[PDB]
Amino acid sequence: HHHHHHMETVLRGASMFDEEHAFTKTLRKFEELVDEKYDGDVTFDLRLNGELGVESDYVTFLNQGVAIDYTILAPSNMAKFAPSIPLMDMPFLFRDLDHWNAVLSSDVLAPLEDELLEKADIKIVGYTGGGTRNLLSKQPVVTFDDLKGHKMRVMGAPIQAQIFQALTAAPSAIAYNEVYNAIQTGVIAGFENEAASIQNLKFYEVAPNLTLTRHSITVRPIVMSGKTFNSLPADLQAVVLEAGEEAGAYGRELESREDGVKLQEMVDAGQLTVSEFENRDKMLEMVKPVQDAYAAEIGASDLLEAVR
Ligand SMILES: O=C(O)[C@H]1O[C@H](O)[C@@H](O)[C@@H](O)[C@@H]1O
Repeated sequence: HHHHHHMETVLRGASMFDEEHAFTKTLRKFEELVDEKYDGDVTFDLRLNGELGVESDYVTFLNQGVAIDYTILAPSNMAKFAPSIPLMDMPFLFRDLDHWNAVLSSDVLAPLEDELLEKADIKIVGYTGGGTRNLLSKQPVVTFDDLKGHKMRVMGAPIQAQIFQALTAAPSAIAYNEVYNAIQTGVIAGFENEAASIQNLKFYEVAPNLTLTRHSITVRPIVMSGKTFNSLPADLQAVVLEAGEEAGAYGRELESREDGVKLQEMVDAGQLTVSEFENRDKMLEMVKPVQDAYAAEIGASDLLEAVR
């Protein structure tokens, strides 16, 4: 029971997935690298399989500085604590992987890291992600006629609902751990997610029809509570930032390389049917007003123009 005051220091992590998912692997890499790098003693306790809840729970735990010390979070699950951060990977922000990589290779997102630390007391220590989010539905959704009134779950950040509303869908901010039942029960017709998570949590079992809208390439900060990070000795702080940066690089190389491979695994196994969306690129014009308005409201117009 007896730990070092800021014998050993124990850092508690959370993941929604098992050991086979890129986020869990990224967190294990983080732990490995801190151990390699730190001339000192630290113990990591990673609680997997959503034992400690979902991201919407984790973010409040980190803001409070209790329960868990580190995890990975989607920007669009952080909006209640930092209204600007969902800009980081909002729908249709990135053109392709090359664009996404150019961003993560800079420090252009810095203003958003700063807001998260200031407003939410959550420290970004690296960036993983690299999955491509597509529509996943009970029945095929392949035209704008199909999309009109399409009931779908979105993450809670306002920008998510605003985007899909502009595409004429009917979004619903339903908890991630309630999606499978909500589809199975017909409350909604589908949701949207990347390959790795669809496969790992078996969402194809209730929603076997995937539409290649390719509307998000994920940016997934590796995060530590500000309360924990700021308490750590100065040398361990610096190690955590180095390990986080390297773990993020590892995780996003991993997920981005495996995304298409996993779509193919699910097709080959008869689990998914994959279809293109007719006139998909019309989507880009339709969502531009919503993107611009959001950026303007949070005073991030210049940040968005740079990214584009
Ligand atoms: O849609 C979601 O809530 C989740 O989807 C996927 O599991 C991941 O991108 C995760 O970071 C998100 O929180």
